[PDB]
Amino acid sequence: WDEDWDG
Amino acid sequence: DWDEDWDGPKSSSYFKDSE
Amino acid sequence: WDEDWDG
Amino acid sequence: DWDEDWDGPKSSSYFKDSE
Amino acid sequence: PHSHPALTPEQKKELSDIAHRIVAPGKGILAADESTGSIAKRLQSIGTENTEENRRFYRQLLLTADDRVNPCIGGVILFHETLYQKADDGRPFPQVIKSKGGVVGIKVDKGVVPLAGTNGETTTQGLDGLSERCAQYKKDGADFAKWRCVLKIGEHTPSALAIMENANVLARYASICQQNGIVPIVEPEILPDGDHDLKRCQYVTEKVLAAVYKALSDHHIYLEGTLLKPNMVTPGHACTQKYSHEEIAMATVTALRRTVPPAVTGVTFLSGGQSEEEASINLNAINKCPLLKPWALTFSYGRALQASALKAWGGKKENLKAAQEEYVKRALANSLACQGKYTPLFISNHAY
Amino acid sequence: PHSHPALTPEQKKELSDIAHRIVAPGKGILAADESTGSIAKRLQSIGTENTEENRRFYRQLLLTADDRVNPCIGGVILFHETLYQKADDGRPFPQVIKSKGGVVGIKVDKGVVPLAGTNGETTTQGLDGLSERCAQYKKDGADFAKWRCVLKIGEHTPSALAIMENANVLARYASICQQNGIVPIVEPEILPDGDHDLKRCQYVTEKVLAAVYKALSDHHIYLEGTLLKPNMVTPGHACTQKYSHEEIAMATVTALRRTVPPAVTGVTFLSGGQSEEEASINLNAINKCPLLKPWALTFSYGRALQASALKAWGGKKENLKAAQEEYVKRALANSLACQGKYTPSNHAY
Amino acid sequence: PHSHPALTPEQKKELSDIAHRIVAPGKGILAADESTGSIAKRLQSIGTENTEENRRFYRQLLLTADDRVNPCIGGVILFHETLYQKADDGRPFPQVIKSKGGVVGIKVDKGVVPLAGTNGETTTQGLDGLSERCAQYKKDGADFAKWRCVLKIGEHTPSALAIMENANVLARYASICQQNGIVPIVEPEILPDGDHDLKRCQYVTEKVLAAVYKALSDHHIYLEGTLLKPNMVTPGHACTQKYSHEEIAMATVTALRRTVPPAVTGVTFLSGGQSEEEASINLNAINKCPLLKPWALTFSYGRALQASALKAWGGKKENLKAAQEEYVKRALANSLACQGKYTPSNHAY
Amino acid sequence: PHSHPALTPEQKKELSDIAHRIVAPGKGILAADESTGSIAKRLQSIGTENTEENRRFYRQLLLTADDRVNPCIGGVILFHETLYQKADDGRPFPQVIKSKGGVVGIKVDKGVVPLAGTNGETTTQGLDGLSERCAQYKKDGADFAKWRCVLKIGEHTPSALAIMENANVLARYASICQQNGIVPIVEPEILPDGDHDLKRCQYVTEKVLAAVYKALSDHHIYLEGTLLKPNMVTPGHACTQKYSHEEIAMATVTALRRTVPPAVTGVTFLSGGQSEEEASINLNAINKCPLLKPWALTFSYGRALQASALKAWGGKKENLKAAQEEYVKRALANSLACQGKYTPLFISNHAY
Repeated sequence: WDEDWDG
Repeated sequence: DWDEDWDGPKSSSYFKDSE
Repeated sequence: WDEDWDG
Repeated sequence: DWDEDWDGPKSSSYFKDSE
Repeated sequence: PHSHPALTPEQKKELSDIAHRIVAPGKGILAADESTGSIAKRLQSIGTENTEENRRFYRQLLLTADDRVNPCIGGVILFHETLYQKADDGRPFPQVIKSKGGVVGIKVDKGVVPLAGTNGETTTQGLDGLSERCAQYKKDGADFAKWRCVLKIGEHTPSALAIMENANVLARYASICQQNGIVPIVEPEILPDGDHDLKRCQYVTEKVLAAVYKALSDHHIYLEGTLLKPNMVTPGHACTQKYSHEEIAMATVTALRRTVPPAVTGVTFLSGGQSEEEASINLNAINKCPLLKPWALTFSYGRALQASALKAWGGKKENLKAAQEEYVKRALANSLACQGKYTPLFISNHAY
Repeated sequence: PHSHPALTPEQKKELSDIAHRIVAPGKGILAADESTGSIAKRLQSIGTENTEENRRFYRQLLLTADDRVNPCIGGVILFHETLYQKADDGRPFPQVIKSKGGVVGIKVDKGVVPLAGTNGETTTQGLDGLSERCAQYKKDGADFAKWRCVLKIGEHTPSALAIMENANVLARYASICQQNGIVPIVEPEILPDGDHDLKRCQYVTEKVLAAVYKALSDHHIYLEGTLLKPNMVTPGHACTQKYSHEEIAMATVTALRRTVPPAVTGVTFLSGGQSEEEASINLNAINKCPLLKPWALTFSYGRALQASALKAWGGKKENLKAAQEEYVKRALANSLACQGKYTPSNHAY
Repeated sequence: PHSHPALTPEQKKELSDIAHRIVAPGKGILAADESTGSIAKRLQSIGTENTEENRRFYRQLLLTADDRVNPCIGGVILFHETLYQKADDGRPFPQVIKSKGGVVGIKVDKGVVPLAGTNGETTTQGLDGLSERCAQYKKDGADFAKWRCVLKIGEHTPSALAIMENANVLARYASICQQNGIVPIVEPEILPDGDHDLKRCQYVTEKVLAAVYKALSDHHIYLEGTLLKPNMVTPGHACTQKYSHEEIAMATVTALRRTVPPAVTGVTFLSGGQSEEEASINLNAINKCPLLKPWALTFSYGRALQASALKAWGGKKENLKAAQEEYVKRALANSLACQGKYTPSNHAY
Repeated sequence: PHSHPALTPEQKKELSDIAHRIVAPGKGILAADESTGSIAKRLQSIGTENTEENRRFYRQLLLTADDRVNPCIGGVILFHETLYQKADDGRPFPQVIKSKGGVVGIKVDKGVVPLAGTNGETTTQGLDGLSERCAQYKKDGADFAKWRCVLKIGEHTPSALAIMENANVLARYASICQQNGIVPIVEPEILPDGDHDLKRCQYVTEKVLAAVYKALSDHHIYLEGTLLKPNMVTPGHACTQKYSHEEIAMATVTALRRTVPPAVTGVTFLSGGQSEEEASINLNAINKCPLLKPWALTFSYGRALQASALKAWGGKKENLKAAQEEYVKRALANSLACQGKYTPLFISNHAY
């Protein structure tokens, strides 16, 4: 999981 | 003059006892 | 007592 | 390797008992 | 990390001795500290005129009930006016209370004030010149005080601000009391208003009491010379989930065990909108709870000691004895209840 | 995590506009708010009887100084009695202040009280009925207030208790003011008493101001509608190390930059134990400091505006003009200094 | 009330000088610090195998873009693996960054962990042996670090616990960095997830940042040797109210002015869920806001610098120059935007 | 004001049951959790080689002492290495401990680290991956943990930062333990180092423990599934004022009564540089203190259980029984002492 890349 | 002890919301048992 | 006036 | 329980400051009774 | 002791050994002894007298085994507090306007409303309900004389007579009636009350009553809290009133024989009311083995208390707060930026939350005022007020009350025969803080359970309440601020003001008030030889009753009243369940009240009680005891530690309060005055842990009065007395007892005792240091001399419960009889049964179940309770668990009851006495009087001098008898009955029930020795489905249509 | 806004946009505009007027470029505050007891000492020191008339005349002398003070004086703070006094011509003192372009302030605190279990530390009282007092003072012409907290540098002081408690009471006072359209001046005064050096004062100032702003945040204070009244960062009075004005300026500005949010409208300095001249020179060096200063840095001076004026008066009506000249000179000096331009189961539970 | 200085004047100068280089006018940060798992997802989205070689080549593509990026990029933040990788020419990636005038950063946190008794809130771990890790990273070319805390806006969140605990851990991390000559970037990320409006995000940001700076003061953090990495103040992603860029700018700048001391060297914004263009337009509006802004307001952008470059690459070595052009375009846009110039007895005891 | 419960009723029961087993009447803890380097020094002092075998044999000697220790020992805390060692019969050491009715403990912290900007003060590290470590230790037979925080009494110490930070890290560690079915022993160790008197230690203990309990409340710690491991309240070891055992007992019990909620299952005292016998006498005086003590007051002793056993062994296999006998004697003395039933001036020239 990535917050910057995944919306 | 609001007094919580005397005027505040009461339990169901308060209502049963004073019915 | 006044701190400003009595240093 | 410092161990407070074994190496730390002791009471006067520690000294009395181990004399 | 540095002690500058707030109190001498002699000041501590005096405060601890007072606190222990108030909550001695079998004893609790008569809260007779209603304001003029409040007591006028009590008089209205029984068709009695709001005169200074009717207020004085009503307080006399309670304070001069027969000697059966003496082992039941460790403390009587008065409103300012009553502290300076006299019985028919000319005895000051503090002297009447003392002669029956009671400690005299005084309500010292100056009421709730709104906290801006909160959802209808309050703090309490009354610190200004509180030291000189305490020293005067002490000379005039009072040995304990009351300060009421109010917290409400709601969607965003009690907020971090309301908890922190009410805990801080309780600690300031307690500190001032103790400098003047007055035992402070610390009263963080969590209202039973709303539809929250027993679990939510227990959680809120535990958070409030933790913040209260941290504040009293920060302000160097001597716990042995204090009492705690909370509500019992109950569902909100609009909650429809029914609980046994033993469940209320377990949730109350658990919350206090998790937050209240054993040094606290005693816990003097509010009645929290309970009936006269219900407040006795709940206090009894608390004292029978099979968990270790290192403090006195007793009553500080107003309406729950007075409701039947007020009605039985009805403003009639002829009814003095019948009215005193109603108060004595409740004092006796509550005295047994604070020792775990008291042995004496419903849907109200008004809730619809 | 939930907003229940203390203030409307209208209330915010009203408070912000007042705060900006007080500290507008070239302007500062005359602190003429000495208690009847303090002002009795002032009059005794000049061999003058402490009558209400002499207090009234002395305040008239300061308030009715000529129009040269008008660009210098953004605000005048009064004690209760003075708010209700009148000039010889019959004008209420608030009206005298306002007609010269000054905003009227009121001291609202009820003095310091001892904190039990501390080494002589205090908090401040005055919250009781403060809302109703503010509403009345607003109607009677006051637009800003002062509440003074006192902290001391010593071996165990300021303690965790004294800092927490004084910051909390300042936030309570500020909250009540802002509900009544009154700009709160937040005054955490750290006393210059003792032998501590400049670095120690800077450290204590940083810690005290971080606690102040945290408390103001906790109590939902609108910073744009506030002012700050601190001491400058200085050595203690009994310190033997000598410091330049530029060092005092650098320690002061650094401490403020590290703690005071840019939303705060202005900083109005106390002068502690400084002479009239020293107070002006230090204020000037602060304003010349080569660091970004995002707030007005000005004065709220009592003795530093008044000392030569009080002496030159000497209780003599004949000395009125000579006494006013001394005050005008200090107002002009300080106005330049605030611009940097001054040269002298139970488990289910 | 007692100073035991954490830092010498020399350590302060070293940290302050590094912090100033990163956020120098026209410059911001390329966040190229995605974990191996995140970057696997990036490569998957463009139909490219997640090999160390493809990760290395992708990072080389960003790091070796032409000299037009040099005035744009003050800092480049790396994940552990990338700090020890090399360009095709044999140069270590830190050397590639430094030769283009960039400061090298290292992500040092060990991810979020659940806070028990909360509604899905987290804190962040990574303090264990952090001192020794910082000392080694310094030797290996890193001069700044990142530690990411995550907060969420919801019905009961961020809770008093989540705020207190995340602010404390940020202060612990910052303290350890500063002992090792590493500039800590303090990142309290408030997620844009949910249907909350602009005002709610502004309120939460104000409360979180006041807790952050209080914690930094309690732990003796030197603010001049720090940067702040927040989200802009925006509505939640599921909010139906539309807002102009000027409203986002005003809410953002207002929240920072109320909480962030002027001593803080610079604010390097996250772009949350914003497109490349939206991130640049919002940054530009922030820098055009007609309020005093006493810190650099710049970018620390990952996806907002990289999204078009990743797509244009597509795992094809043939697309190297086309992919670098997309990254150069975003670096140029953001460099202008951070300048406001972008146009798209038991009693004895 | 909102509950998202950290623990189910079943998780609470398990933690409370474990905590109650460890400190059951007559029981305390053997602290045998010295690091490799520490235990190497113990071996050096008795002229024994630092080998893995000598370390294993020494730990075996303690763990396999005769059945007289069974009613004395509720818990044994191990260092990481020892948890994975075996007795001569091939039994894992956790199994040896369990078969004798002991709960197995594990030291989980990763040591003290300096707090910058303080006068030589520390916090403790060890939170990273602590959850996965706990889950593994639980599978490997441990049911309780130890985390040691250190505070020092000095001119400006313990500072506000050190108190707040060590309380917070203890609460983080306790939270992680409880999610994995591990009872956390909360250890805020206030060092007896220095020339401070009894009053100063009492004051500091009261402030530290208040901050500890506030932090545990903030982090939603279940107190019934915890233990507290403090030093006794004593003067500093360089203080020349002499105190009776009853004075140490009164200051210790008073400090705990003022700060430790009754819900805390038990207090397992450190020996704080006391002699083997002195530690027993002080524990006994604590249990005889005529104040109400709502928690178990027991021992978590290392050197105070082991010192004579280590010397009587002297690295010689032949001395196994004499060495075990020395440990049994101290276990028996401390078992009586934690029930108030134990019945057994001096100037050291080394202090000059």
